Amino acid sequence: ERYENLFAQLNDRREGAFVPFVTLGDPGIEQSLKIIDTLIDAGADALELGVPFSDPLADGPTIQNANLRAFAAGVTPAQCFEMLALIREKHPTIPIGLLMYANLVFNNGIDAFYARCEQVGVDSVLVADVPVEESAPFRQAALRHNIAPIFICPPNADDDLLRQVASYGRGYTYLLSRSGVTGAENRGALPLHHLIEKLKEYHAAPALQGFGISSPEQVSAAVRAGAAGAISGSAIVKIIEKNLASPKQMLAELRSFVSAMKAASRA
Amino acid sequence: ERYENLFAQLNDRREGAFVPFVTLGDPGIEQSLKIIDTLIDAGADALELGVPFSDPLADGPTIQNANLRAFAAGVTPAQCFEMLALIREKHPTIPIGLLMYANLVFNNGIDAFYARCEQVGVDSVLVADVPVEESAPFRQAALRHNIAPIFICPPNADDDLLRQVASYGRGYTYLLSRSGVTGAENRGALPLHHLIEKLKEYHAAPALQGFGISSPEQVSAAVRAGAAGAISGSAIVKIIEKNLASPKQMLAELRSFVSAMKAASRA
Amino acid sequence: TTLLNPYFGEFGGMYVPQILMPALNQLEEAFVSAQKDPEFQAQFADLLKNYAGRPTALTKCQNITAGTRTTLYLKREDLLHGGAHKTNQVLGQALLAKRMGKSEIIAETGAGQHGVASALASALLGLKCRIYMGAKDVERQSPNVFRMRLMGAEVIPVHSGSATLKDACNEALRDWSGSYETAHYMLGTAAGPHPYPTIVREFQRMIGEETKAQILDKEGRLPDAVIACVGGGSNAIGMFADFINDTSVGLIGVEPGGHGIETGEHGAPLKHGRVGIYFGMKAPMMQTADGQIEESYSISAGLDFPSVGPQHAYLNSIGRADYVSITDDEALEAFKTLCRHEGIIPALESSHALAHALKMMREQPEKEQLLVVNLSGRGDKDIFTVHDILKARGEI
Amino acid sequence: TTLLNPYFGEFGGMYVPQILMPALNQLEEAFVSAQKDPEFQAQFADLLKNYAGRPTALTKCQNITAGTRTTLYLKREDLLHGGAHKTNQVLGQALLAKRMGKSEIIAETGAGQHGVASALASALLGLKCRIYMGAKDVERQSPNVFRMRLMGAEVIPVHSGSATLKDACNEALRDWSGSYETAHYMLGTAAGPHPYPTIVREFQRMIGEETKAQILDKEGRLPDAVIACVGGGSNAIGMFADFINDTSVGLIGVEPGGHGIETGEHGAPLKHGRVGIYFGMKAPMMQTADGQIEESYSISAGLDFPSVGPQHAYLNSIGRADYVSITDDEALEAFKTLCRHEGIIPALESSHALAHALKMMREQPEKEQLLVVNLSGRGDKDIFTVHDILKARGEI
Ligand SMILES: *Cc1c(COP(=O)(O)O)cnc(C)c1O
Ligand SMILES: *Cc1c(COP(=O)(O)O)cnc(C)c1O
Ligand SMILES: N[C@@H](Cc1c[nH]c2ccccc12)C(=O)O
Ligand SMILES: N[C@@H](Cc1c[nH]c2ccccc12)C(=O)O
Ligand SMILES: O=P(O)(O)OC[C@@H](O)CO
Ligand SMILES: O=P(O)(O)OC[C@@H](O)CO
Ligand code: NA
Ligand code: NA
Repeated sequence: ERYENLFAQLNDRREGAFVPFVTLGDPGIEQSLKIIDTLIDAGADALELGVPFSDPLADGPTIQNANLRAFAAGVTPAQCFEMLALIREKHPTIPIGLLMYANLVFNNGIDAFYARCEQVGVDSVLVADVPVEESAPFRQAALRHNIAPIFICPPNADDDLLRQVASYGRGYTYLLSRSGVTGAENRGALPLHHLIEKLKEYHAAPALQGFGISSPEQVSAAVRAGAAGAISGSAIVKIIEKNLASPKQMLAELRSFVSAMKAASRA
Repeated sequence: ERYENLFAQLNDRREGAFVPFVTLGDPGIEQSLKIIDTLIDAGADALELGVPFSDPLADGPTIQNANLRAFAAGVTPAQCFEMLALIREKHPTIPIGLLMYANLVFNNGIDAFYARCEQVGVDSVLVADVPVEESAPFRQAALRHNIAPIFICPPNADDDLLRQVASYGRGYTYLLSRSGVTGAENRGALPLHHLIEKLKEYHAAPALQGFGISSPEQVSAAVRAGAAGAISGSAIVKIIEKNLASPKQMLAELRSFVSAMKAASRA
Repeated sequence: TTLLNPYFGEFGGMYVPQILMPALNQLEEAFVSAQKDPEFQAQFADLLKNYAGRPTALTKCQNITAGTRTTLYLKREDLLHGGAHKTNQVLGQALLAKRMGKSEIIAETGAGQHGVASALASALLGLKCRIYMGAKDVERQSPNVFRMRLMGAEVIPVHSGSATLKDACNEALRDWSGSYETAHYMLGTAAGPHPYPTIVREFQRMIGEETKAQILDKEGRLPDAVIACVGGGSNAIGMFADFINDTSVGLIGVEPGGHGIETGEHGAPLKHGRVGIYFGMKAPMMQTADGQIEESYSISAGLDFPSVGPQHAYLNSIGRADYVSITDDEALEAFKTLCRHEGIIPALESSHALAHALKMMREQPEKEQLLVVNLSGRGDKDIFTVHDILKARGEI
Repeated sequence: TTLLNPYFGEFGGMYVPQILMPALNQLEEAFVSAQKDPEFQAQFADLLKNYAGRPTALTKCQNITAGTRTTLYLKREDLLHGGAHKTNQVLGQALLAKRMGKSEIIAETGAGQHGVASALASALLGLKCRIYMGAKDVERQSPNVFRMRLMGAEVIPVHSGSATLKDACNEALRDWSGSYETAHYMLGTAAGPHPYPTIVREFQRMIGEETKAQILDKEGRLPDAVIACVGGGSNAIGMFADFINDTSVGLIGVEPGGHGIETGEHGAPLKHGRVGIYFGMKAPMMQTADGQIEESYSISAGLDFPSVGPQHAYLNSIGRADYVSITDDEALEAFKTLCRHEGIIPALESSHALAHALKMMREQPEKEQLLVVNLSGRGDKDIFTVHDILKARGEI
């Protein structure tokens, strides 16, 4: 219900959403909790949070290293769910979306994972390595525990995939900017206007553009092209990696970037 | 003519021949000339002399090292023929037999080799790696220059080989004690009486037993078995190798051994 | 929607990011089309016979089995060009890439044998080959890295994660997700997302097809069992495939036992792992209690992989095939025994399969049994590993 | 008296000590008897097909010859068990030894390939194998020495003379002269005393016999020329033999040029040596002016031998075959070229034959010619030698 309330309030303000991504526990549990509180205080409309995984095959070097740093801190999935419970208790309205890899969802049982997500107040789950064609047991478990199943609309999506993502997606639609893996250095070079209008025609969940979004002008271009907002991951994580030696300067630069990206979402 | 005169004089004395072998130029040219003069002065009836060769495939470790030492002294075949000329000028009656490998005989022409042998006064040539079946051009060149072609009677010789060695051999017949290669540590273990009498029946050149002869009792056993004498090589060369550090003690031990071996030839 | 079933029972699937699904759909369709195209089969057969050296011999080992009632044959994939069975399927996949109009090849490798196999196929057929290899494996396998570069391939070290095979597997999929319009991913075993387990099996099934015709000609009957090592599953399923409907023929797969199952240092996920989802498939996997992909171990690098192909998990599940494990020392003993008694230096990979066959023979020496071991490769590449172990143990 | 002519024109013969002549006579008679015995040919064929992997492929290299009118085929002796052509004749000689009732095997080796080939044949057929090897070569060839010992052979270092191949040849003949009643001398090339040049040729002539039938099936006509490297002469005469009476087919043997003929550091006695008598034969030899056997050189150890088989000297004398030389750098270039364009790592030995074929093609690119190169072995054993040379030259 949090996504539907967020997109309604943003629509009333003629506003798009800015949704940063960080890996939970990067570079440590305490600093990550302080990182996340800084993102929200700087104007983040929603959160996308990754659980450290040994083999993040959809991520570029920036988030590969984020998973490596959290591994160096000994961050476990059980510790991530204790963070999620505290984050939800700190911020009752912001939508919390998880970006998972399939094995961590499947490990202790698919149903038990989404039941744990419901207990801690997670609003949506995207499983990076489960396509729509394999998503049946995952989306059923999500909906049974009031979790929105997030589906990807890639730039080469045919009409059949557009209808499935619209018919089975909830909360928001992940509008992929480009092929490849995550990375701020690589920017999507295909206008996504036709996919945005096709998703609206099929009553899909509001579209958030992700992959490559690292500048304010990209957030504004996504909102102007018809998307409900934009997701930024590697650009956020690079600020963490850049300021690992100065945790205070890390929070200061995260606040300046997120505030600038959020201001770009105002139409 | 020297072999025929030697065997006649030895037969008049009821005596066998003791024929030592050394490699020419081992361990040096001067010491080898002094070695050879010591062998004769100690009672050697005839000489068998090897020319240093790179690959003596019929010789055991003792004479392998003799060829190696003469190689270390830089002894060439041309230098060996200058030694042979001096040895013949020093001792006009003792038979001088060469023990060659085929390549050194073939190198400058087969005919030119035996012509050089005639010039320096060599009496016989044995080519270790030329069997009777391949001996035609070698024995023709030898006889053209008054050189006795020496043939081997091995212990496993059939009757056909006995007749050929008898029909084509001159000077002496090399009666092989055993199979294998040269070496004083290995002694022939087959009574050669039947081969000795068969060679005499076919009017072969007088038989000299070689390979393994290292003790006085072996010389006496060879003479008693009917052979005209015995050849000793590795036992002589071991005295050279043993006393390389003391050239004076080398000549003293060579004299004691040769004198003892020659005394064993008296029947 | 797919043309073929992506699952073997509950195992398999296509667990890749959404962006890669068109690449898998295109590959399945081109494969299904190629299998019906006689021009494709003739070109494949032409490369297998006149370039790779097929058919390979089926050698009867009489010295090995003396004193017992076991008759042992070795399927001689060690005589295949490149010295391993991998050459079969890389020639097929390279033709598939050309069928799809691709000009570039992506490959992962750990021991280096699939990297060499991918490099020689690409050099022959005019393909640009880039190979991902864990930085730890690049250091362990300097000879194979040089072979790849001798044949023009680009070898890219992978420093992420544990810097080994599973990390090279990630990087190949990362690359493919941004290049599949021009590059084909030449996966190196009968595992990963559909249709790769099916494709690699069909491109290796000539092993069993030849074995059947050869054993029928020489013995007049089918084998009592065929035995093959299982690292990813390609040489085993290639031997198994044509015998699956022959229910009297036993199918025995041998996983690496490493230093011992109880030590945790092994590579036997099918019998001692836990089902998970990784590398585009649902399959048994060596993983932590939290679900992190664990590191496997074997003396044989070619069997060092934390997971296994989904068709083997299915064949085990229904009891059509049995799977066992062989330790380092057992494989080492089989290695030395084949050298001494048959004059054949086997790959340490294949030594695991031979070791179990020797165990079947020795434990029940009066049991009459006709066994075929798939000698998946030659062991000249392993003599340094065998030397240092025997030298450290004072055996030499 | 012999059953067969021991000479090829003026070359050859039986120049051994008298004690060894019965051993040569026995060997010739057992060979002549075996050649008429269908049971011997069936056992030999059974070992060649089902153990060694015959027949070997004849591979057409289309990338190599692009832009020219040369069609090049490679006779794939690199796919033979052991990775070299030597396996053919050692299986035949081992059967001859068993035919004569011998239980022990004597072998000489320099590069180590014939030692490995003798060891695997002896292990298979239940023969005790002792191998003589120059101490310098024992140090240069640690991997091959380990392979021999893995297969149960005794490797005896030879420190006499120059401590290399010709010195190991001496020691094998020294041993044989005192053991030939129970041990057979498995000579490693088509050289030495009669009947070894004849025996090794007949035990290798399936190379040319297969090449003829294969080239007739694929091209419909005989080759314009067959090209083979010549170290001792066995792989060359094995390719040449069946084409000798086909006077339109050229026969081209390639001797190692080393650092250059003018440098004196080469291994080309047939064209740049002098006729002498050594190793039981009269043949061209590298020797000093005084007649001492000289040391040859090549980047390829398998071609490092100061002499050559007598039938090659005869074929050259009458103009039936032509003999050329290829330097180290030319062989190295052919090595790298075959890796990059055909995905085949050739032996540095065989690289000499390929280098001349590339020269025939490049020098006259518009000449229409059908060429067959005998790829006598694989080059995995040579990658360390190639690596260090390219590393020292800064090329890598
Ligand atoms: C690579 C390899 C293996 C393991 O691969 P699979 O897919 O499990 O067959 C086994 N044997 C050899 C010789 C190999 O090179
Ligand atoms: C030993 C070898 C040679 C040289 O031997 P030949 O008798 O001259 O044929 C040539 N090629 C290879 C691969 C060898 O192993
Ligand atoms: N590790 C072996 C085989 C291999 C390649 N890719 C694999 C994937 C999974 C399991 C094994 C493999 C090699 O690289 O040659
Ligand atoms: N040197 C090579 C080939 C060889 C063996 N014996 C020979 C005799 C002469 C010439 C070459 C050879 C090897 O040992 O494997
Ligand atoms: O890293 P980027 O390229 O911003 O991709 C977004 C991803 O991190 C979260 O979906
Ligand atoms: O060395 P031995 O065994 O004595 O042999 C004799 C030989 O040296 C001369 O013919
Ligand atoms: Na595995
Ligand atoms: Na030569």
